Amino acid sequence: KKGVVHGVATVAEKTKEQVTNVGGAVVTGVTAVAQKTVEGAGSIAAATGFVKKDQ
Amino acid sequence: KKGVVHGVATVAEKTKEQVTNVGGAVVTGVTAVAQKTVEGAGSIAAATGFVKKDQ
Amino acid sequence: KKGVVHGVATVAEKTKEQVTNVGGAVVTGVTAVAQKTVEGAGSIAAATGFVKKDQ
Amino acid sequence: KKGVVHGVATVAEKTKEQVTNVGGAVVTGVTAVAQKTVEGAGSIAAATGFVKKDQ
Amino acid sequence: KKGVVHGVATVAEKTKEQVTNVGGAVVTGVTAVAQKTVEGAGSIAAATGFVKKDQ
Amino acid sequence: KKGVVHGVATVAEKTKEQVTNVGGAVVTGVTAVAQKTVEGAGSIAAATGFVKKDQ
Amino acid sequence: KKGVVHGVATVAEKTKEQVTNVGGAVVTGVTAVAQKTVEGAGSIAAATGFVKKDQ
Amino acid sequence: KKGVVHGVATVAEKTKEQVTNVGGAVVTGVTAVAQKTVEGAGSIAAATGFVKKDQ
Amino acid sequence: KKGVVHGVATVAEKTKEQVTNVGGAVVTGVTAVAQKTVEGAGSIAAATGFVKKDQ
Amino acid sequence: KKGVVHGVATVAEKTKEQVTNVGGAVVTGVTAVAQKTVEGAGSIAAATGFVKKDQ
Ligand SMILES: CNc1ccc(C#C/C=C/c2nc3ccc(O)cc3s2)cn1
Ligand SMILES: CNc1ccc(C#C/C=C/c2nc3ccc(O)cc3s2)cn1
Ligand SMILES: CNc1ccc(C#C/C=C/c2nc3ccc(O)cc3s2)cn1
Ligand SMILES: CNc1ccc(C#C/C=C/c2nc3ccc(O)cc3s2)cn1
Ligand SMILES: CNc1ccc(C#C/C=C/c2nc3ccc(O)cc3s2)cn1
Ligand SMILES: CNc1ccc(C#C/C=C/c2nc3ccc(O)cc3s2)cn1
Ligand SMILES: CNc1ccc(C#C/C=C/c2nc3ccc(O)cc3s2)cn1
Ligand SMILES: CNc1ccc(C#C/C=C/c2nc3ccc(O)cc3s2)cn1
Ligand SMILES: CNc1ccc(C#C/C=C/c2nc3ccc(O)cc3s2)cn1
Ligand SMILES: CNc1ccc(C#C/C=C/c2nc3ccc(O)cc3s2)cn1
Ligand SMILES: CNc1ccc(C#C/C=C/c2nc3ccc(O)cc3s2)cn1
Ligand SMILES: CNc1ccc(C#C/C=C/c2nc3ccc(O)cc3s2)cn1
Ligand SMILES: CNc1ccc(C#C/C=C/c2nc3ccc(O)cc3s2)cn1
Ligand SMILES: CNc1ccc(C#C/C=C/c2nc3ccc(O)cc3s2)cn1
Ligand SMILES: CNc1ccc(C#C/C=C/c2nc3ccc(O)cc3s2)cn1
Ligand SMILES: CNc1ccc(C#C/C=C/c2nc3ccc(O)cc3s2)cn1
Ligand SMILES: CNc1ccc(C#C/C=C/c2nc3ccc(O)cc3s2)cn1
Ligand SMILES: CNc1ccc(C#C/C=C/c2nc3ccc(O)cc3s2)cn1
Ligand SMILES: CNc1ccc(C#C/C=C/c2nc3ccc(O)cc3s2)cn1
Ligand SMILES: CNc1ccc(C#C/C=C/c2nc3ccc(O)cc3s2)cn1
Repeated sequence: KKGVVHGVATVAEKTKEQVTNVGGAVVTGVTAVAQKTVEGAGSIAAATGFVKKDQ
Repeated sequence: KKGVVHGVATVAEKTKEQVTNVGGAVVTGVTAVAQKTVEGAGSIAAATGFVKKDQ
Repeated sequence: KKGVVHGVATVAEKTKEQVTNVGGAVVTGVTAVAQKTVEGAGSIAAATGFVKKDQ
Repeated sequence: KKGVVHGVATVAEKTKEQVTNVGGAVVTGVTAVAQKTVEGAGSIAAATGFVKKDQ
Repeated sequence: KKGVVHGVATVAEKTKEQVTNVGGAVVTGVTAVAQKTVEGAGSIAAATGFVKKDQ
Repeated sequence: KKGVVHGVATVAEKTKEQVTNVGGAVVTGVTAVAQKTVEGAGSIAAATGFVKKDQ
Repeated sequence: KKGVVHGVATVAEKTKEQVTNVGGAVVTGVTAVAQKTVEGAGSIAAATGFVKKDQ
Repeated sequence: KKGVVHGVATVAEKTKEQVTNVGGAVVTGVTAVAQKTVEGAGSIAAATGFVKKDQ
Repeated sequence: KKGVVHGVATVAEKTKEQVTNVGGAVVTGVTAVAQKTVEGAGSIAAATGFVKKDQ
Repeated sequence: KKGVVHGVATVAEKTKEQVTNVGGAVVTGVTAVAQKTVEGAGSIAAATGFVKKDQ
């Protein structure tokens, strides 16, 4: 076989899960957050996949 | 087989799940948030997939 | 087989779920948010798939 | 088989769900939000798929 | 076989999970956060995959 | 002060919410159920406050 | 002060929430159920407060 | 002060929450269930407060 | 002070939370269940407070 | 002071939390369950407070 990509690719066979991202956010997984009190200014309480590039 | 992509591709066979994103947000997964009190200015309480690029 | 894409494609066979996004938001998954009090100015309380690019 | 796309495509066979988006928003999934009080100026309380590009 | 990529690629066969990211965040895994009180200004309470590049 | 009750009482001051029940059902709280398919014979799908005393 | 009860009482001061139950069910709290498919005969899918005393 | 109870009482001062139960079920707390597929005959999927006394 | 109870009592002062139960179930706490697939006959998947006295 | 109980009592002062139980189940605490697949016949997957007295 032959393949040429510029990116971003994701090429496969017999594949149970696939995610391609440029951005941005993708949530595909099981996630449970239980929480009782959030205070403070300002605290990232429960972050799973996170990116902060403030300018 | 032969394939040429510019991106972003996601090419496969026999594949249970697929996500392609440029952006942007995609939520495809099970997610449960239970929460009782959020305060503060300003706190990211429960973030799963998150991207902040303020300018 | 043969395939040429410019992107963004999502090409497959025998595939249970598919999402293609450029944007933008796509919500296809099970999601439960239970919440009791949100305060503060301004706090992202419960974000699942999120993108903030304010200029 | 043969396929040439400019994007955004989503090509498949035997496929239970499909979403193609350029925009924009698509909501196809089960979603339950229960909520008791939202305050503050201005806090994104419960966001599932979200994109904010204010200029 | 032959392959030439510019990156970022992810090329495979017989592959159970795949993630390609440029960004950005991708959450595909099981995650449980249980939490009782978050205070302080400002403390990253529970971060799993995290990136902070404030300027 | 003095108080004598036989029950069921609920005596208070400065009190935001009150429920007294003998029975019977009382629903006073925020509740959101989103649901896509219920089958089976016979399965309690989503029960919040529930009591079954069949004889 | 003086108090004599037979039960069930609930006596208080300065009290934000109160529930008295003999029965029976009382739902006063925030509750979110999101659900996609329930099958089987017969499975209690999502039960929060539950009591089964079949005879 | 003086108090004589037969039960079940709940006597207090300056008290934020109160529950008295004989039964029966009382749900006063924040609860989020997100769920994607329930099968089997018969499986208690997600039970929070639960009592089964079948005879 | 003086107190005589038969039970079940719960007597206090300056008390943030109170639960009295004979039964029966009481759910007053924050709870998040996220779940993707339940099978089998019959498996208690996610039980928090649970009592099974089948005869 | 003087106190005589038959049980079950719970007598206190200046007390943040109280639970009295005869039964039965009481859930007052923060709890997060995230789960991806449950199989088998029949396996207690995730049990927090649990009692099984089948006869
Ligand atoms: C009797 N039970 C009680 C009594 C008090 C409390 C409480 C509280 C939180 C207080 C906070 N103050 C600030 C001030 C500045 C800031 O940036 C963040 C915070 S959070 C809970 N239970
Ligand atoms: C002022 N600040 C900024 C911020 C971001 C940028 C940018 C950019 C370009 C992003 C691209 N992504 C892809 C993905 C796939 C593909 O095939 C081609 C491209 S080009 C410029 N200035
Ligand atoms: C008797 N039970 C009670 C009594 C009080 C409370 C409470 C509270 C929260 C107070 C806050 N103050 C500020 C001030 C500034 C700011 O930026 C954020 C916050 S949050 C809960 N239960
Ligand atoms: C002022 N700030 C900004 C911010 C963003 C940008 C930008 C951009 C371009 C994004 C593109 N995405 C794709 C995706 C697929 C494809 O085949 C071609 C392209 S080109 C410029 N200035
Ligand atoms: C007796 N039970 C009670 C009594 C009081 C309360 C409460 C409260 C919240 C107070 C807040 N103050 C500010 C001030 C500034 C700001 O930016 C945000 C906030 S939130 C709850 N239960
Ligand atoms: C709706 N408008 C707004 C306004 C502001 C925001 C925000 C934010 C996040 C601020 C953070 N600061 C710190 C400092 C130190 C550290 O280690 C981690 C962090 S995260 C979101 N939306
Ligand atoms: C109209 N219908 C269709 C049908 C098929 C297609 C397609 C395609 C792309 C196939 C590729 N295969 C490989 C293999 C290896 C590699 O490194 C890169 C690539 S890209 C589009 N439209
Ligand atoms: C002032 N700020 C901004 C912000 C965004 C932009 C932009 C843009 C272009 C987006 C494109 N998306 C696609 C997707 C598929 C495709 O085949 C071609 C294209 S071109 C410019 N200025
Ligand atoms: C001032 N700000 C902005 C904001 C957005 C834009 C833009 C744009 C173009 C979007 C396109 N989408 C598609 C999708 C499919 C396709 O085949 C061709 C195209 S071109 C410009 N200025
Ligand atoms: C009687 N039970 C109680 C009594 C008090 C409390 C409490 C508390 C938290 C206080 C905080 N103060 C600050 C001040 C500045 C800051 O940046 C962060 C924080 S968090 C809990 N239980
Ligand atoms: C055949 N099966 C059953 C089932 C239930 C019963 C029963 C009963 C009695 C329940 C009572 N509750 C209260 C509550 C308060 C009070 O002051 C007095 C009473 S007496 C009998 N047979
Ligand atoms: C109508 N209003 C009221 C007012 C008060 C009451 C009451 C009461 C019970 C108080 C007790 N104190 C103690 C102290 C020590 C000990 O070992 C056992 C006990 S029992 C009922 N109804
Ligand atoms: C055949 N099976 C069953 C099942 C249940 C029963 C029973 C019973 C009695 C329950 C009572 N609860 C209270 C609560 C408060 C109070 O002051 C007095 C009473 S008496 C009998 N047979
Ligand atoms: C192509 N996508 C598909 C195809 C099939 C299905 C499905 C299904 C469920 C089948 C069941 N059979 C039984 C039999 C007996 C019983 O007691 C309970 C059940 S539930 C979902 N998506
Ligand atoms: C609507 N009707 C019905 C009918 C049946 C049921 C039931 C049930 C539970 C059965 C269990 N068996 C086992 C065996 C072994 C073990 O370790 C744990 C458990 S839990 C509920 N509702
Ligand atoms: C056939 N099986 C069963 C099952 C249960 C029973 C029973 C019973 C009695 C329960 C009581 N609870 C309270 C609570 C408070 C109080 O002050 C007095 C009482 S008496 C009998 N037979
Ligand atoms: C192609 N995607 C697919 C294909 C098939 C399925 C499925 C399924 C479930 C099958 C079950 N069979 C039984 C039989 C007896 C019983 O008591 C319970 C169950 S549950 C999901 N996705
Ligand atoms: C056939 N199987 C069974 C099963 C259970 C029983 C039983 C019983 C009695 C339970 C009681 N609880 C309390 C709690 C407080 C109090 O002040 C008095 C009592 S008496 C009998 N037979
Ligand atoms: C291609 N993707 C697929 C294919 C198949 C499946 C599946 C499945 C579950 C099968 C079960 N069979 C039984 C039989 C008896 C019983 O008591 C419980 C169960 S659960 C998921 N994804
Ligand atoms: C291609 N991806 C796949 C393929 C297959 C599966 C699977 C599975 C589970 C099979 C089970 N069989 C039994 C039989 C009896 C019993 O009591 C419990 C169970 S659970 C997941 N992913």
